[PDB]
Amino acid sequence: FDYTVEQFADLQILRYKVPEFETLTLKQKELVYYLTQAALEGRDILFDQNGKYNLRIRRMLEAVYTNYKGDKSAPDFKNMEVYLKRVWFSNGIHHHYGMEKFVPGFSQDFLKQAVLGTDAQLLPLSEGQTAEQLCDELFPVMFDPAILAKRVNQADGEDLVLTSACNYYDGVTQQEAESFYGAMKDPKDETPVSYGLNSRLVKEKIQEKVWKVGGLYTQAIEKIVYWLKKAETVAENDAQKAVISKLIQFYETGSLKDFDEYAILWVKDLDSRIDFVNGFTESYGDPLGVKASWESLVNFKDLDATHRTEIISSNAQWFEDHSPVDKSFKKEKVKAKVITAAILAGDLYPATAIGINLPNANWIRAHHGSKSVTIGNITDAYNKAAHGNGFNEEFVCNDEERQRIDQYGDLTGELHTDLHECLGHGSGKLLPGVDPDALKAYGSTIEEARADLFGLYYVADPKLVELKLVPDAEAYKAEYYTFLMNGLMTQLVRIEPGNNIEEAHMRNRQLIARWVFEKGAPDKVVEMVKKDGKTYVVVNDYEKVRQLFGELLAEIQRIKSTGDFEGARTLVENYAVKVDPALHAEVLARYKKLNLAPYKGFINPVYELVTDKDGNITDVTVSYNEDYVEQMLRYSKDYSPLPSVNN
Ligand SMILES: [Cl-]
Ligand SMILES: [Cl-]
Ligand SMILES: [Cl-]
Ligand SMILES: [Zn+2]
Repeated sequence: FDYTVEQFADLQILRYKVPEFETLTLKQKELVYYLTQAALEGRDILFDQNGKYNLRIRRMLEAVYTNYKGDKSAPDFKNMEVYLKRVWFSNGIHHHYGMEKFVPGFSQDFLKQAVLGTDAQLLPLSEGQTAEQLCDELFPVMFDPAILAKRVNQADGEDLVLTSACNYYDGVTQQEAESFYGAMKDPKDETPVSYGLNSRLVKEKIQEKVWKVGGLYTQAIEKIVYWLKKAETVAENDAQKAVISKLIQFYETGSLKDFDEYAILWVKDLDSRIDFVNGFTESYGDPLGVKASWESLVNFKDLDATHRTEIISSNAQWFEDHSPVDKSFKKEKVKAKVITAAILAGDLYPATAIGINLPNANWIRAHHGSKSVTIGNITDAYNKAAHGNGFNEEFVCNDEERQRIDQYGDLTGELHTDLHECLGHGSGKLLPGVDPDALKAYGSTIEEARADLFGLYYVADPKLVELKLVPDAEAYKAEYYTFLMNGLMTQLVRIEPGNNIEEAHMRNRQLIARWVFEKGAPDKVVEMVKKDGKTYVVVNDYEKVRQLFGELLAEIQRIKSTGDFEGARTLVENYAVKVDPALHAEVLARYKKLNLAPYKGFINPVYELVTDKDGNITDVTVSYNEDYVEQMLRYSKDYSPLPSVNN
C-alpha cells in the first residue's frame, strides 16, 4: 500500500486506509455509503464560499487541461497544471494556509490561446458570453497581484470585508456587516442561535441570502439532502436517525434554530458506531468570524484505539499516585475516542484535521455536552507516509537508533500523545489561593511542558508493558530519542532565518530537551557531536534521561501549583527561546535537501454500491486505486452540481 501519491509546489498528496470497514455489517456499510455521497456533493460549495470567481476559474482550467491538444511538456502547460493542482488542493485561487493568491507561472498569451482552442461549449460561459469575454473577466483576477490578493485579511486600517476575497459578503462594508450582526444579537438569550452562520450577507436593504433548499446553493444542498434521506432509511438506531432527520430539515428550511436542535440531538447520539459531520461548521474562513465554511466527514469508531485510551483513562489514579511530583500537588481522586475517517469533503478535504471537537455553540456545549475525537487513520497515514522519506536517515545519530525508531517510533509517539492528552493536563492540582494565571505569558508554555513531561516520564514505565500498551520495555527509547532530537535540533526547520523560538509548543519542547541536556552534561547523559560538519544528538543513558524528565516534571509541577512566575520565566527564557545561528543554518540546509513538502493533504478512497437485478444492495466495496488528478477530475465531473456563478 502506497501512502504517498504525488508532490508539487509546496504540497504533498497522501492517501489513507479505512481500517476495519469490511468488518461492518452490510446495513452499516450502506449507511456509510449514503453519508459519503452526501459528503462528496458539497465540494462546489466551499469553492464558491472561498471566492465568487473560483468555480469559473476551476472549470476554465479544467476544460483547458482535459482537452489540450498542444505540447504538454512545455513550461507554460506544466506551470498551468501545477496551478490547477494547487486550486484543487486549496478549493480556490488562494493558499490554503497563507491566504495569499497564487502567482501564475504561465503567460496570459498562453492561457488566451489555450482557452480559444477549447470548444466554447466546454467553458463555464454564461448565456451569451464569449470565450474572449470570459478571459476579460477572469484574467485580471488570476494575473494581477493587486486584485483579490488575500482570501482572508487580518490587517488594520483596512475594510476586511472588502479586503478579503472570500464570498461571504457582497457589496457590504465591514462596518455594515459587523453592525448587522451586532444588532441582531440578544444578550439575554440563554440559548442563542448562531447568527449569520449559514448565509451570504448582501445589499439588494442589507439582508441575508440563506444557503438552503430553494435558496443559495440549492443545487448542491438538494443533492446532500437526497443522500441524507437515503441514510435516514438505514440508521443504526433511533437516536442517530433523529440526528439525520433534523439535519435534513435544517438544510430544507435554513433555520438556525433547526441547527441548534440538530446539534443537541447529535451530542446525545454518543453510542452509535457510525458518525458524521455535514454542515457549515467552522468560521475561520470569514475575517469577521461569523459565516462558516462547509465541510463534511464520515466516520466510524476505532474500537481498538479507543480501548487503548480507555485503558490509560481507567488507570488515571495509578499514574497520579506514583508520579514524581511532590505529594502536596497530587490529586487524591482523579478521573478521548478515536474515529476512523471513511471520507473527507469540503473544508476537511484534501487538507484535513487530526481531531474534531464539536459543536461550536457554547450554550449547547455547556448544557448538553460535546464530542471530541481524534482521527486515528489520518494520524497513522501521516506516520506511514513519512517512513523512508530520508529524514531519519539524515538526522538520527546511528543505525541502531534509526532501527529502533523505525520499529517503535510511531507507537510510542502516539502513546506519548495519549498520555499528554488523556492524563498530563488533568494531573496535579494548584495549592489553595494560587491564581491559575499566575505564570502570565509563560503559562501556556509551562503547562504544555508539564503534560509532555508527564507523558515522557510514563511512556518509559514498565507498567505500560504490563498494561499491554507497549510490546516491550525498550520501545520508549524511540520516543525519547526523537523528542530530544526534535527539541534540541530538528524542529529548527520551522524557524525562519534569524529568528528565535516563539510558539508555545516549540518552546516547551526546547525547554525540556535543553534542560535535560544541561543537567545531564557532567555525566554526558546526552551529547551533541559533529561528523563531517553535521550535528547529531547522542543519548548515552536512557534510564538517567527518564530520571531527569521526572525531576523537571516535579520542578514544573511546583512552579504551576505555587504560582512561581519567576521560576517559570527563568526556565522559559534560559532554555526555551534562544536559537544557535550555526545549528539553525546547518539543520535547514540538511533539511531542504530532502525536498519534503511542508503541507499535506489526502485523497479519499472510492466506494462502490453493488446491487441485484431489482437494485437491492448486496455489497459495498472500498477501493484505493485512484490518484490525485483522477479524483479531482472525477469530483468535478460527477459531484459538481453548482452553477459556475452563484448570484
Ligand atoms: Cl469583485
Ligand atoms: Cl456540529
Ligand atoms: Cl528515513
Ligand atoms: Zn496539550
